[PDB]
Amino acid sequence: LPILLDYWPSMFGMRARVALREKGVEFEYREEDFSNKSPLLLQSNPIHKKIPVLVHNGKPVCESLNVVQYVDEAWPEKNPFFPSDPYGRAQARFWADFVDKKFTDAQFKVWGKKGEEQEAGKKEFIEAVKILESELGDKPYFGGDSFGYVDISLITFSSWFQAYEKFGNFSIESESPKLIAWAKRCMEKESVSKSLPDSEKIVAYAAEYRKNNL
Amino acid sequence: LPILLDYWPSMFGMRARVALREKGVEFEYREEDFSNKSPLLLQSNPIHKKIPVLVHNGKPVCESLNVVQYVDEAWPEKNPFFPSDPYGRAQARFWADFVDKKFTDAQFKVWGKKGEEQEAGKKEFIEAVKILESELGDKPYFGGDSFGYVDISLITFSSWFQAYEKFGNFSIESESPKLIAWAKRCMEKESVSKSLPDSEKIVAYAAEYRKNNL
Amino acid sequence: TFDMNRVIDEFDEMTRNAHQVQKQTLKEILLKNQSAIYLQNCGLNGNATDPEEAFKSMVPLVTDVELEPYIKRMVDGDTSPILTGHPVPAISLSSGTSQGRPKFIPFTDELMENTLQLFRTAFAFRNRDFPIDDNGKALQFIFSSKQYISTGGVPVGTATTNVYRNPNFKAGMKSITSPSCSPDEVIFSPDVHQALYCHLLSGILFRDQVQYVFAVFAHGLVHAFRTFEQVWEEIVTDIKDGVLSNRITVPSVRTAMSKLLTPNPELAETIRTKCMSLSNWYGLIPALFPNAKYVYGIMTGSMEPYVPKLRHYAGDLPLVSHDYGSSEGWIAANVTPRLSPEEATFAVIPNLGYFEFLPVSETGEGEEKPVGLTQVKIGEEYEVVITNYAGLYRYRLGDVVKVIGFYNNTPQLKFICRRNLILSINIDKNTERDLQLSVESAAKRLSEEKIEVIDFSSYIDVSTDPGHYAIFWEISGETNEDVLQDCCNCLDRAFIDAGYVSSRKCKTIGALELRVVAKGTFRKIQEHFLGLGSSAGQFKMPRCVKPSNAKVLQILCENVVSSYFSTAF
Ligand SMILES: Nc1ncnc2c1ncn2[C@@H]1O[C@H](COP(=O)(O)OP(=O)(O)OP(=O)(O)O)[C@@H](O)[C@H]1O
Ligand SMILES: N[C@@H](CCC(=O)N[C@@H](CS)C(=O)NCC(=O)O)C(=O)O
Ligand SMILES: N[C@@H](CCC(=O)N[C@@H](CS)C(=O)NCC(=O)O)C(=O)O
Ligand SMILES: CC/C=C\C[C@H]1C(=O)CC[C@@H]1CC(=O)O
Ligand SMILES: CC(C)[C@H](N)C(=O)O
Repeated sequence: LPILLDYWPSMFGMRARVALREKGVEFEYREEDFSNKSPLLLQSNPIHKKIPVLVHNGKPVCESLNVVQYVDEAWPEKNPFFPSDPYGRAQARFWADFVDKKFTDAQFKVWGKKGEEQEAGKKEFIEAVKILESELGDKPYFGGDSFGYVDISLITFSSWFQAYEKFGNFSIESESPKLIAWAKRCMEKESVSKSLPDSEKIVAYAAEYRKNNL
Repeated sequence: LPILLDYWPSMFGMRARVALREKGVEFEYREEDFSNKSPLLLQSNPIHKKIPVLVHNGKPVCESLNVVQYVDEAWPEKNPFFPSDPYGRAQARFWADFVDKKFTDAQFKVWGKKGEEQEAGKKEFIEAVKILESELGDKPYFGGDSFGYVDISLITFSSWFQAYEKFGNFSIESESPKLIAWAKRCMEKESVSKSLPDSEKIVAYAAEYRKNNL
Repeated sequence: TFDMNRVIDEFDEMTRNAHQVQKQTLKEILLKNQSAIYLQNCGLNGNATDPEEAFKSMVPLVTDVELEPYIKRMVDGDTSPILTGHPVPAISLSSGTSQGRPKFIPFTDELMENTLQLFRTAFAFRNRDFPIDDNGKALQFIFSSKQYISTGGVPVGTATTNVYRNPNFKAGMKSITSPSCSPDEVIFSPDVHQALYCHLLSGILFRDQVQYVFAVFAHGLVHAFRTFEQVWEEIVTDIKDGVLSNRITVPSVRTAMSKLLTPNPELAETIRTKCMSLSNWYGLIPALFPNAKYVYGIMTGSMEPYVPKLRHYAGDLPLVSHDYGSSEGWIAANVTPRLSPEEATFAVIPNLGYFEFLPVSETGEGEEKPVGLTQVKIGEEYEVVITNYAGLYRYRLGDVVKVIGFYNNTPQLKFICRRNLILSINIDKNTERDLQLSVESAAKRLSEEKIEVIDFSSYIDVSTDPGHYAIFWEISGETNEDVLQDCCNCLDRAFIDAGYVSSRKCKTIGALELRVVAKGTFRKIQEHFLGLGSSAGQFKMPRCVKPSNAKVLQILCENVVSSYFSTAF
């Protein structure tokens, strides 16, 4: 069974879990201690030592989105993540990168930082949610007629919407009910109903991180 | 007629030009004055306002790696950059992500910055070219048995090698030769032998950048 | 002592004595050489009374492959004598190939004698036609900056270097040439591309006294001027402040030039003004040296296409064609140099060797035996066969020439040849396609610099353990080493076959050496070859050297503008 090296509060890790559960692939979950990384994490990824990593066919797949595309490519039989056309997947990749960078940067500035950068990060986050909300025009999902690619890429941040609502002191529902609710629709799915850890745990965790580093 | 919004020293614009020429497309190049980003570009990406931008069917295609796989999917009959297997594709994308991060920033450090920043960037690019050298191992290329996806992705950096060698006052070949070596091997493909500008000029651009910011 | 009337008279008498001089030439060659082991197998002892008949009926014709082991024997540690005789002070290679592989030819002082004399006589005849000032100078894009030593401790050499570095070249040529502008060291700088930049500079340096523009070839003159089109502004920059371009790095030439420079701003105004006035640079040579009476060089046969680019450079300046011969043998001299190149013909000088001609008059080819030199037929085409002090005895060079006319009793020859071509299977390969592809792959790293590679060559060094390969390259400008080292790696990586892989990865064949050479090396090879006595079919330059090719070989070592052992591997 495919082995996932993952971190329970990590959104990207959640991305990998989401792809496998959305598909129907059965696997074994592994929790790593980045304090004491297992020989499998060190032997799969001798460079970055990051997660997630999927070991399938005795072959490792590192990085979260790379893993998602690996899952869609490995299992092109039932639930297709991307549209058929080059351009649709194209827009999907463009968007996956956008959520992956500026959205992730802004959010990271929301939960892991203080002061001026937090305010800046907040303004950036609300504009970023605005751009997401606008791109969808008002789209149920993001990557296909069903649950899609960057739906998977962004949904894991829905487990952190609570953390941002609390630390950033903003309502992404009052200002963008559509995105939070996009997430809460996606929440009816087991891929989101079982993979994204409780928001309470994440909230306490990000705060606890805030405790450890100054 | 595919319209490309390109910049003469854009390693990324080069990723696009090399990708399209590699495939077998006849297309048009437009040089950009980023001081005056053109009306079609401001509509292609009104926020990033970044190139390369290939326009097909009146539909703007953005981001270099995105653009090259766009290249693959746009004419799927002759020159594929990936191999047949999903894992091979995952490996190529993985390495693509590799070229995009520490490698790009490290070079950016070697020719864009000096002193304390510089040395860190220098050990960074030597380390990157080393892991790089290890994964090249023996293959004529990278992404398949022939000219690949990533081949396109990192080859374009090899006209800046001269700039790195001089501001760095290094010689990246005695520490890792098979790489630049593979690079002038990759220059024999008509895709890059006509898309890439002269290195003395590139060096001069790096020199202009340096003279402006000391 | 060079004088005009006496030498031309002696020359006329000599050419009327063509048959006698030729036969006696045979006699002096063999009395010099009764001992050759090649001859023992033919049955020779000399003298007697049926000598020419004996040599023609007893000595078999020979090819490059057959002559190869013997002169090879002379070169490699067996410093021993064989085809002519004495271990020679230098050795040659021949254009076209010997079964794709290399061919050696002996050098002796006689060839130098032939050199001063043909130049002496020809200069007298041309100075007769293009009288110079005895106190001027000339533009000679002549070079001989390189000298290699064969693996046996023996010198192996090109025509040029052997001439120019000869103990008799300076004093002997002092009287029959207008003094060279470049210091001999510049001529022999370890960087002839930078030195060519210097030559252009030196010739340009004494223009008012400059009497002729010289290159053996149209190819060289053309290369020089297209180069000038590229670098004139730079030339202005270097000359003006009394400081040369940072492009020049070799200390001997740099030191000499520094001995030659002080800051001078006015003249720049002049050069820029005139140089911008021309129409696509037509007639530059008369422009640079307004009083030159001529452009001198080999203009016929394969040089004919470059005469126009050159004519364009030369404008209306009369074009005078140079004579015909080589270290493998001197054949003809133009004694009526005023004739234009299309119609130019060169007359044979009789004591430089003993020559025989095979007619193509049957069909293609034809089984006719050789007939005598003055027995040759007017307007017909024959192949030149050579017997001289160059290890050549009734040797088939493989080139066809046509007799246009006679100067007194000596024949007038014409060359519409280009390649002495049929080919055979090699060993200094690495398929010619693989090698050309190799330079092509590595060279574009140079192309990143707006520079194109004009020519290349190679060598196998087996004095060394493990032995190694040497790649030779001629490029359009001075550049940095890091890109060049990268190139050597590419040549190595361009030898795509599985075999080379097996060797160098195994290290039992040593790291390839890219010894990068300067401008005019391959120009030097071409310049020697077309002038070589026979007929213009002398331009397929052999690409890689087995330890049996020497013309390129002398021009191998000293101008290692750089030379390296791969840091890879
Ligand atoms: N065509 C020619 N050009 C220049 N020098 C020539 C030529 N022919 C004969 N020589 C003369 O030969 C003598 C030197 O050239 P040389 O004979 O050394 O080289 P080599 O070892 O025989 O063989 P090669 O020139 O073909 O490489 C010199 O006097 C030289 O002038
Ligand atoms: N592209 C990678 C980078 C992500 C990253 O850095 N992830 C964290 C997990 S949240 C990690 O692996 N950190 C390694 C560490 O703790 O040193 C991904 O998306 O997984
Ligand atoms: N990953 C991007 C990097 C592109 C990038 O940073 N481009 C710069 C060129 S250095 C740019 O367009 N900058 C806009 C500007 O500086 O005006 C790509 O591959 O295109
Ligand atoms: C006797 C001539 C000695 C060297 C001759 C060389 C020159 O300097 C002019 C070319 C000539 C080569 C050639 O004609 O064979
Ligand atoms: C004298 C000289 C330039 C000779 N023709 C050579 O190139 O070897």
